[PDB]
Amino acid sequence: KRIKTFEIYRFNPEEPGAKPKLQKFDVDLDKCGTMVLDALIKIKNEVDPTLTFRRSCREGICGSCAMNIAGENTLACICNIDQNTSKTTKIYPLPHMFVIKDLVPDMNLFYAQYASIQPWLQKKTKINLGEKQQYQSIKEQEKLDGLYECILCACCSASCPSYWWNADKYLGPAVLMQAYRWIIDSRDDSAAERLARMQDGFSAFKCHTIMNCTKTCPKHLNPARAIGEIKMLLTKMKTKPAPLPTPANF
Amino acid sequence: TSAAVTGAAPPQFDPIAAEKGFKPLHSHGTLFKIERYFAAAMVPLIPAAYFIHGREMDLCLALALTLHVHWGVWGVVNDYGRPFVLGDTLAAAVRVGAYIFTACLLAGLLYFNEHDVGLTRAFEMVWEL
Amino acid sequence: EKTPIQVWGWDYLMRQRALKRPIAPHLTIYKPQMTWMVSGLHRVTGCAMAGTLLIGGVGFSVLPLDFTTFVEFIRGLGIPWVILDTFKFIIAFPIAFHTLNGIRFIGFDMAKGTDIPSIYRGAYLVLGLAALISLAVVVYPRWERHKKATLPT
Amino acid sequence: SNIAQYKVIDHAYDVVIIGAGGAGLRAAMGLGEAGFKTAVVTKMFPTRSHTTAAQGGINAALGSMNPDDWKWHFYDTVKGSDWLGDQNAMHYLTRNAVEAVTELENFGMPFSRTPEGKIYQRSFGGQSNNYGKGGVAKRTCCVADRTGHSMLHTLYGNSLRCHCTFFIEYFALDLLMDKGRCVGVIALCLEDGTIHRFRSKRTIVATGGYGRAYFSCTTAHMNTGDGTALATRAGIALEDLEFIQFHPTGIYGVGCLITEGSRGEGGFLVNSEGERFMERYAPKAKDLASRDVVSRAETIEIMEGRGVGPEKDHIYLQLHHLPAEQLHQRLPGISETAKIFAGVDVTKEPIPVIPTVHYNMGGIPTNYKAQVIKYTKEGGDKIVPGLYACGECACHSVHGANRLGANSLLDAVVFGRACSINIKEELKPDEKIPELPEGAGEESIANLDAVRYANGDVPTAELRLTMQKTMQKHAGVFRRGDILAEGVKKMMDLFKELKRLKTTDRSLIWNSDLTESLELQNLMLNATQTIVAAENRKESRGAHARDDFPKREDEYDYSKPIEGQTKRPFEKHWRKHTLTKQDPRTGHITLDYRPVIDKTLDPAEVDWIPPIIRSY
Ligand SMILES: Cc1cc2nc3c(=O)[nH]c(=O)nc-3n(C[C@H](O)[C@H](O)[C@H](O)COP(=O)(O)OP(=O)(O)OC[C@H]3O[C@@H](n4cnc5c(N)ncnc54)[C@H](O)[C@@H]3O)c2cc1C
Ligand code: HEM
Ligand SMILES: O=C(NCc1ccc(Cl)cc1Cl)c1ccccc1C(F)(F)F
Ligand code: SF4
Ligand code: F3S
Ligand code: FES
Repeated sequence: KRIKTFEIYRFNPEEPGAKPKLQKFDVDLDKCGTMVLDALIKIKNEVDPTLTFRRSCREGICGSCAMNIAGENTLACICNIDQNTSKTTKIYPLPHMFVIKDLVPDMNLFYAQYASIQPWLQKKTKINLGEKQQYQSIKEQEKLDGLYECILCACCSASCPSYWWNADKYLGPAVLMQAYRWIIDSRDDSAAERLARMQDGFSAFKCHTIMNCTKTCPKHLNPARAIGEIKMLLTKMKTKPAPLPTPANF
Repeated sequence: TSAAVTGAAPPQFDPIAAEKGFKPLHSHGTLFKIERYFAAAMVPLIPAAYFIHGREMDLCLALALTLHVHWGVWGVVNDYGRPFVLGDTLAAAVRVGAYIFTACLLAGLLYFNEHDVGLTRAFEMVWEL
Repeated sequence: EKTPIQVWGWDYLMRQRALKRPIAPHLTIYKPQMTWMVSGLHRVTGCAMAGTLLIGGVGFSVLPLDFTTFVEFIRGLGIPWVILDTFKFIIAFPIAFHTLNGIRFIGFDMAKGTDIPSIYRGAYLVLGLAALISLAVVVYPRWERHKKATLPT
Repeated sequence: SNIAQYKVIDHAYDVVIIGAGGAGLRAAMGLGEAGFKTAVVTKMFPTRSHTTAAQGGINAALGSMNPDDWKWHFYDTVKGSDWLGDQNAMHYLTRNAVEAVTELENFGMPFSRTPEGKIYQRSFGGQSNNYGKGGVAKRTCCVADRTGHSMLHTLYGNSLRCHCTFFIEYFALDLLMDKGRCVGVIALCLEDGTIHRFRSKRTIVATGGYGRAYFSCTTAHMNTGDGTALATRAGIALEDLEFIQFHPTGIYGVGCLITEGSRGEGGFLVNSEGERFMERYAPKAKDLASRDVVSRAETIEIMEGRGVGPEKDHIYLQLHHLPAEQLHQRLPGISETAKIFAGVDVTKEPIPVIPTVHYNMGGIPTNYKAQVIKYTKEGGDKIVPGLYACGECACHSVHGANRLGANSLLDAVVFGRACSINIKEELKPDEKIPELPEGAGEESIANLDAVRYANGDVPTAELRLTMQKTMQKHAGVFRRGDILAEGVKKMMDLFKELKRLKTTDRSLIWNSDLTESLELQNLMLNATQTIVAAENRKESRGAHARDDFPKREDEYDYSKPIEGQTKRPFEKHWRKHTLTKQDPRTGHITLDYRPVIDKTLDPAEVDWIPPIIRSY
């Protein structure tokens, strides 16, 4: 029988003055699904129901199962199990996050920071909601490709050592890409004010171009490229283009 | 039992309600620009300093390094000199130490260029060993 | 001054402090990669140099000893050329690598070459040239000093 | 409450919404625009909601690709329902589709584009131009392969503007009822273990489906039918629960969805003879036939030995004949989901797929205004004051016996919006927030404590497994009276084994053992009612297919000309919604039946659509 072992970070906040720990669990690979989430679920159901972690989608689209596996921040539901049984796989929560319990981090600063970018379409001329479609060209909307895909899982932010030390002031790669997703949207008028919110020395400029964000992103996105692009804009080295004019027969 | 007490809404960041009074323009963008231009400008200066030597390269190096290092340590201090881990006043002290650090650096290099072999010469003498 | 979110973020931290909650492991657990090790090196080299310039300039002033009589002291320790030329490499590399990697990081700052293939080639490319240059600068002159020890004329 | 101490916390709101998917968030936006102090209770961060897993698109007659008409969409919606759908609601759905999807765009949703600069539409299963006489329709608007992801994120983003106050990772336990009215919700805060009672003038149940009743599904682990369970405990009968959508293409081994949009872009099903077999089971529409007809087609091909792969138990979905530029542009998400889960380069090898449990056209019965209802055969539909429901957890019924593809996101946004429109107009600012009755939510805490400290010998994960396994075997794609009745037997015994429940995690702070048990209780209430309704129904309509009753039993024989026949009485025929009253304590289920609404909202605007033979 093929027995893989996992070293899972544990922490119980209800125990008197408890400390975090590492717990080893053995799993028969032949009575378990191919992905690391499968292992966690099996262990939870067949050994230890106190094992606590987030999951929802089984296909890597929700972002719930973000955690640190084998040293990298990834999604448990699409990371395959390393079948070399002589190795143990270490599973920690998202790095440098405050931990509620086990592999479940507190996520509300991440989310708060996501709100602060005003992630919604803005227009300087009030529009009748139901009435008509806004014009956007295939080229213009393709600038969103590589930006809207983001499932908002936090992997990249929790891989960023700048965001480790200064989460309170540096918005981090996840939010910064999303900010830029509303800046290069050609249907959006507030490009100017969006950049205005992250003018200061920490909001965006505390990105020290480390590149962990782009390496680790499990959706194969590139936030470093988007942060770089925001810097170019903040330094007036580039501008946002004007919307391609809306044709007469539209 | 349900003999409860009335509760408040959770911490939640209202992005609109935080938009009333937030005008201030403090654009760090222009500074971030010159920092990198200055770095790029130093690119040729380093091999220049390999070939040409003397008391004025010693002086150009002294200046540009001092300035570029001032901007550097400032950021390194701003990364690690965190009030969450140091409290507010020790953080301020470290920020101040970035300026003390720049000022001793220059004074130390000026001294060295003026009462000693100087930067380039001093490199020659270790590369003769 | 702070942006509103940065004020909210402080209060958030103070809340988390108050809830006696642990911080998830970071340096101790994160897989070393060419991305964050090289950044770490760029900083280490950058800082190490300044520190040497400070302990140098301020050092030789405050002390009675000067740099000429220092070089004499270590010269008179009669230590082998292989070891001396290593120390010279160790001195050239910080400067070489940092200067090279410096220009790579400005590229990143302009959204240039930020894909993982490029990130990884850049990292290797810069570690390479820096070692080549450091070695060039130590060895070539030492090779001239052998072309003088044993030579016609 | 007997054993432990629970910290109860009271809150007062104009409207509480249980849910944060399409329906939930669209409703919050409407209500917050309309001024109301709104509270959104969701057991997971809204972006993690299942809406985000949606792929294929959202229907609206925008006519970006060719001329279109919302009435043509209405036709297909009704025909899709196999005339179990309430036509007043299917009217409202389609009449509003253009507006709703346009709004979504205006909100910033990054729809894929036509060269003209308009919203790209694709073809999809079960839709046609011209009242079923013209060609294949192209109503299905999309952000490529991730329409649900992009819609939910856009909606969520826009909900940070309505000053709506989110309670995230709160597990809704029950509705707060006071003499047949819904004054609130009671829930549990995962973060800290505290119990929360929400007083509210209104209450919108927007909780999504119950796909995890079965053993294999495309749904999330969070699709446990909590809302329907909530309703059952409130003493509200559920509607049409036997109508379970099996989606034709879910990845063979693992259950992950491959969108119907992959067919509608040119892909097709192939059996082990290398034959495009859908040309037999449906000559006109071939691979784009309705969802229930295709899933039955595959299921037969398996049963008659034509199945594919080592065990000959699934079939192939072929896409590799399409250009690699189309696959990357139209289907990037599944192009990748196939690589990760099936190890398949979709541009060369086909995807191993097989019908998989997917949608729930059943749910909480409502009128066309999304107001929950009880039904007496004398007093008719009687609304439940204070209670609305929408999205998948609801049953309007816009889907009847078979949901049309890309009609769900549409359903959720339309009727989610509809709730706010209706509450704006019926709720007025003199009326004040209801005071809770005494000891409110006390039994909800009693159940919590009991399950938290449950001491039995059957542990929560085994029971769910045998529920899932049972439901899979008996209430399947093809069902029979003896199997059904044997299944009903097994399930009613599993409901008893619920008293022998073991849990282990005794904590209150983020206890995923405790909630997954609460979820199991809920899942049992949905599953039991699903199978008893499925057993009694002696006909074959939509996704419900009885081998021992293969014909759709209407008031007439709509295969023969209508005039010169006599109306069968309500009790003999089966064009009628199934209602399932369940006692949550005993588990006993009574049955009743409710007439299908055939009128439209306005005959002047559009005529109703008399039943015909359903042939794709
Ligand atoms: C894989 C897949 C792909 C699909 N693709 C498409 C498509 O392309 N087009 C289309 O039209 N339809 C599609 N559907 C169908 C459609 O996406 C869903 O039916 C629809 O999104 C449901 O929306 P909803 O808001 O009703 O529920 P959901 O979107 O599932 O949201 C449910 C909400 O209820 C909350 N909730 C549940 N229980 C509790 C509780 N106890 N307490 C508090 N909150 C609770 C959850 O936290 C969540 O926020 C797809 C379905 C699946 C499974
Ligand atoms: C000659 C060309 C040089 C270039 C192009 C260059 C470039 C850079 C850049 C781009 C940074 C910012 C990195 C960040 O913020 O993440 C930086 C930081 C720094 N540089 Fe240089 N540099 C050069 C020479 C030097 C020299 C000679 C020293 C000598 C002491 C030095 C010391 C530093 C220090 C201390 C930092 C601190 C910030 C950090 O570690 O990230 N640099 N340099
Ligand atoms: O701290 C950094 N990297 C992580 C790290 C911390 C401590 C050590 Cl000893 C080593 C490394 Cl790599 C870092 C490095 C270069 C630039 C910026 C940072 C920082 F501050 F942003 F995180
Ligand atoms: S970018 Fe990649 S990693 Fe960062 S959040 Fe969006 S998805 Fe998760
Ligand atoms: S990991 Fe961090 S500093 Fe910048 S480019 Fe990547 S975000
Ligand atoms: S559980 Fe959905 S991202 Fe893994």
